Amino acid sequence: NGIPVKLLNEAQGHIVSLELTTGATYRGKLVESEDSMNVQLRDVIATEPQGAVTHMDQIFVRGSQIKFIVVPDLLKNAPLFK
Amino acid sequence: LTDGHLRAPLKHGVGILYKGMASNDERIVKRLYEYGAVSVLLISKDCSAFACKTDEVIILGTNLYDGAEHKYMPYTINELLEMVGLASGMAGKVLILTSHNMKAYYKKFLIEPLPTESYLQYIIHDTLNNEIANSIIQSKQDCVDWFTYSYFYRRIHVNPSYYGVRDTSPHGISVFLSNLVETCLNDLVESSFIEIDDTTEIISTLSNGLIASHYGVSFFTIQSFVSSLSNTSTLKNMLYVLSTAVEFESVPLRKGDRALLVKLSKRLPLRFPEHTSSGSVSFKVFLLLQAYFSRLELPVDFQNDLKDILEKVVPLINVVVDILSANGYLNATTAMDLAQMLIQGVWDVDNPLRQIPHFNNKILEKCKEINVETVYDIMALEDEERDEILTLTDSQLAQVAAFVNNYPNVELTYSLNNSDSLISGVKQKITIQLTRDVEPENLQVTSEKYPFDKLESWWLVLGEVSKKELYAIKKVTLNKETQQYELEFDTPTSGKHNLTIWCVCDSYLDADKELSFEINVK
Amino acid sequence: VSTPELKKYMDKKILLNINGSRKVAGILRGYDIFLNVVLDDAMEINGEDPANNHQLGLQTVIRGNSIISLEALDA
Amino acid sequence: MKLVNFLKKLRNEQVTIELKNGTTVWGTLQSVSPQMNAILTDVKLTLPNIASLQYINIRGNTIRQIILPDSLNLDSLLVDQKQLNSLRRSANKRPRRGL
Amino acid sequence: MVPPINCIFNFLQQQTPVTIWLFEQIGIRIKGKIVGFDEFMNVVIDEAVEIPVNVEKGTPLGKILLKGDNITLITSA
Amino acid sequence: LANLIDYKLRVLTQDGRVYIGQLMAFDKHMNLVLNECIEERVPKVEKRVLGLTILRGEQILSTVVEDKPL
Amino acid sequence: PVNPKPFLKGLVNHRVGVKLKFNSTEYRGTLVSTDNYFNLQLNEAEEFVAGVSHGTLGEIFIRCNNVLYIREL
Amino acid sequence: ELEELEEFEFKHGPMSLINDAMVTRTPVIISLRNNHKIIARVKAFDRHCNMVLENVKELWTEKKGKNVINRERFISKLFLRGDSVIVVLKTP
Amino acid sequence: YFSQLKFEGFALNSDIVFIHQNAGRLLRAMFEICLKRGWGHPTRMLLNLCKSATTKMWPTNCPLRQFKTCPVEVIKRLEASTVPWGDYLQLETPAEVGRAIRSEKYGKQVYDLLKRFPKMSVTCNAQPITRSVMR
Amino acid sequence: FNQEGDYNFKYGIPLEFYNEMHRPVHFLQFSELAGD
RNA sequence: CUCCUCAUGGUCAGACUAUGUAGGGAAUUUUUGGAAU
Repeated sequence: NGIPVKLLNEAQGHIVSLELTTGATYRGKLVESEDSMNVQLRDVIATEPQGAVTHMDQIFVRGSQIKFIVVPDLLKNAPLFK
Repeated sequence: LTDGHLRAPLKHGVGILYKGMASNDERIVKRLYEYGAVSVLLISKDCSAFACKTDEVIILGTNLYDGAEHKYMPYTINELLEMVGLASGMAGKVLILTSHNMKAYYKKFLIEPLPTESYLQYIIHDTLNNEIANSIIQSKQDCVDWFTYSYFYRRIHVNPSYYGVRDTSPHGISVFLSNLVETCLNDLVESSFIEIDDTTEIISTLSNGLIASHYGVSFFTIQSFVSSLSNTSTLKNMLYVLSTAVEFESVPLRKGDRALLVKLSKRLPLRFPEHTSSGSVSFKVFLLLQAYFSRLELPVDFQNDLKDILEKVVPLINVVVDILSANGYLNATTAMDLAQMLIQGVWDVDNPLRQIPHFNNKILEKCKEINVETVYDIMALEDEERDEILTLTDSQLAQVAAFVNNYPNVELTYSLNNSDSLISGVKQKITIQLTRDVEPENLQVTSEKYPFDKLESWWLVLGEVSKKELYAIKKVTLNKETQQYELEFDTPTSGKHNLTIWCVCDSYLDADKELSFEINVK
Repeated sequence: VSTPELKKYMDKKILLNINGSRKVAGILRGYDIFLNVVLDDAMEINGEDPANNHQLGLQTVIRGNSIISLEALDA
Repeated sequence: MKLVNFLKKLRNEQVTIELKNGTTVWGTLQSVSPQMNAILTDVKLTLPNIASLQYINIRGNTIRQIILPDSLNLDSLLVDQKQLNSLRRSANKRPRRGL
Repeated sequence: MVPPINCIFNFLQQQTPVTIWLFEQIGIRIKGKIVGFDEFMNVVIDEAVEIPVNVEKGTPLGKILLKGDNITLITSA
Repeated sequence: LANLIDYKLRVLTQDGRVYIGQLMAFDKHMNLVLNECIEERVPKVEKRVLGLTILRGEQILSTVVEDKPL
Repeated sequence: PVNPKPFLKGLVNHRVGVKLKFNSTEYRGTLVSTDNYFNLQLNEAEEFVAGVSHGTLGEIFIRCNNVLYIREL
Repeated sequence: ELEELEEFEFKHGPMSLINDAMVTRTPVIISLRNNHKIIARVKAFDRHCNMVLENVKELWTEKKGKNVINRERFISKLFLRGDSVIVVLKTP
Repeated sequence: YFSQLKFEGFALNSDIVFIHQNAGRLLRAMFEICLKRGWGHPTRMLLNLCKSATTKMWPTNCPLRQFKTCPVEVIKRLEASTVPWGDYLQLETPAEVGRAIRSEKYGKQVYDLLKRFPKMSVTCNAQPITRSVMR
Repeated sequence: FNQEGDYNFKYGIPLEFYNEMHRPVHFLQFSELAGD
């Protein structure tokens, strides 16, 4: 498995932000992250490239479609320094 | 300007000489030397047989590379002798460029005579096989008495330390010799060449030793053929088996032949088995047979090696087809096809038309233009059409005509003793009548890519296709126009049995004449 | 090959957004290792106002490689 | 065989890599990964106005093509893997030869 | 609540006319009957028609092997 | 890539956006984790502080050595 | 089941045309062979761009990944 | 055995065009995804259609403030990725 | 220098730099000279010395030192284990090598490296050609 | 050394009573003199 | 150089780590492109 996959699994239960290949940003609490980067998310606030913002309850996006994630700074401590 | 580089070196007064050259071009070089036009001539090792009398001789390098050995090896003092016979004066002058390690060896054995020895101890297995097959040696006593005639015997007495016999004495000689011959016999009985039973003692010969000894193929080569060849074997496997032999030790390689073999392998119909070694001469034999089947433009270096291979293969391929017959596999058909391909130089499926001497792409197309498939349609053709098809020189036309003439349209007919009374496990004799188009003046086989001369022969084949079982085979030399031949062959088990007879020539492809018939055995 | 854990979404009405700015709504029916989805009562939401009922009971299949994201309409 | 190995041979070579995005790269290959990820040093890079960069690592799939020096010996570099495979793959009568 | 390969198989048996949405192309969609498919979702489609939306016209294509990578959304009509 | 660890690196994305951050770890897919990562778009203009980010290896074009580690 | 691979095998030695995903190019020619990954080889090929004949290319190789579909003509 | 089957399938498949190109040292023209074309001789190839090409002449089309113009350049030693290949044409 | 001693006082270290650059030269020369002379006692020892100048170690330091990948703890353990080298070379089973080198870790690596160390099954059959010449 | 114990044997050239092979302890003590 | 697979030697209660004449890194979530304009 990937070390960043391992971190991303640690990120479960936290509030993360996600940018997809389309450019829409989904901020919310990450329920579940599979090995394939498929992520289940809660109470998501979404900002579109046009600037419009919406709210949704439960969202699940495919791994392949995710440009990148931003995860909280708490995890930066360890154990990935090694 | 044949020998594409022989021009520029020879133009400045240094000639080139090597085996495989265009002969005219070589002869021009030699004439220049005799007339004094070229004062210097560079001769490769293998051409020591071409004796160009010189006033002086230089020998540059005593080391020649062979791949098989995987290192340079110094020349035989024999080669050097044949290399010093060329020069005589005003004073005979011989320069030999040598190492320090080889100095004491050449400086002695050239000036002082050559001590002669005997290498029989290596070939004893094959030699004793041959004697047993000829049945002159009935027993082991007989063989020892036969070894009394050897130059080996005298030699082991005068210099026993060279052959590893520690005891020097009449009794010691006798014991050591009997040890050697005993070891030989164990290898032969284990390899099924012979059989030994107590009653002095009785030794008998099996089907393997028969053919091996008759064709003269070495014991080890035969043992390798036995180990690899089984039923349901393919043509590629048969060809590999052919390539792995001891007869090819005499095919030289320096580093370029092997690298070029790698580069050549892109262009070839087959692909060497992965679990054997590429550098071994076997791989080279394999690819040069590929280059014989597909007519590549070969370097003149490889032409010689191809020629050597061809000088070996015909006995070997005969052994390959016959050993499968002895093991009773109907796949000997494929071995026969391969033998045909070796005599001719073309594949079975690729094209029958290319078999006729001196055909190339363009000329083959005219055959497709007249919609000819087999060769037998060329025999029915008349002169005007032939002239239209081939516009070429007269010698080539003549060889084609000879090919057409001696390639018979022969018909396959059988006459069975009793079709009603058919008993299982009995020796059932059939009389096959064979008849030929034209009665031969001589049996010469004609092929361009196989320089050596061949006499035509035929194989009569009986077997059943589904079971892949070959029931009977016989070889015949048909000198007359019409003959009869009697196959004494045991019948199969009870019930309905398909029996298909082939008449397959050893030389010419697409000669396969078949008749299928089925009998109900009780 | 991993199987997506979609079991929580089974028999739920979801809005899939898909490549080319396409959006469809339907009840999640099947899925596979490939994320390929079967949707029943599928309704295409075209660019303007109308939606078409493409598959009411006949359902439909969407390639998981074409699936951008999936929203759960229910809880 | 695998051309990526041929790229592996290309360390310390000065090359100009055109990329799928149209970007031009000029530099000395320090290494190429089997992914065809190419790490280079002393690189001038022109996006479709050159930026000078000490080291650049490029993901292999982004590489469109790599233009090699004309001095390179392709005959020698192409034939390796076959020889390596042959190396991985790899009686009385021995001396045909005498005295 | 059935796997998509089984769904495609019932399209196969029923021989219903099938409309495929292609990838990143809204303009055209392909239509026809599924006579067979493989593991890569390549489909042999009979009496296929190209349907440009941009009233709709179309080009009759006859028998077709459509590659599965284009497939966005398989449907019935 | 292991030498680049802990360094400040500049990654160029597929869309042309420029990300800059400390390279803490990588993987086979070249998915990178970047600490204290900020985004620049046009060249400073349109710079944003993202924080700790993963980036996908499918999106990454190239990376260059920006500054020394903290 | 009649699979795309057998249909394509039966399509070998027949005049075909292949529309690529771009639709910027169609190729009409005899289908010589196709491999297990479905790359295409055509002979006597002709190129139709925008539905008009661009030119006669001849023996041509089509990368599998570009193929939208193949039809028999 | 598996290796043998792969090489053979390669020989009788569509790959035969690039195999024939390497053996005959014949020029082929490659339509690429950049809308550029490469007419060259095939020095080496790969299953991915990665290629070593010699005597490369690449031709492209450019638009300006007037009539479209074709542009071309010579690259003697060129190595090419396998995905940029749209089409490989072999011709006289 | 053979024993790998870097020094604090650098006068000695400068002299030993000189010996570093020219030592393998001089020793190798002496070896070639003895080889020309045909002397048995010096030539073998000189060959060992030349090897020691080249690879910087003694005979009693195990040849595993000149492998780049062989670790430090292992070579220390073998130096201290007082065991003939032939035995380690004869050992085949990798687990058994790890047990013999008494560290379970790295044993497989060590065995791999052994099969990468030169090992020769050598035979010779002499035989006279004539009374004076011996092949 | 073992006063009753088995050993394999071979033909060869014997070494000096004080020879590098017979004095291994000295090299570890020699390098151990400077240490590390 | 990297990841996986496999083999392996070890350790722990499948995981981790060194090594490997090993296999590999083109068919949906990453490296053999849906991009091009």
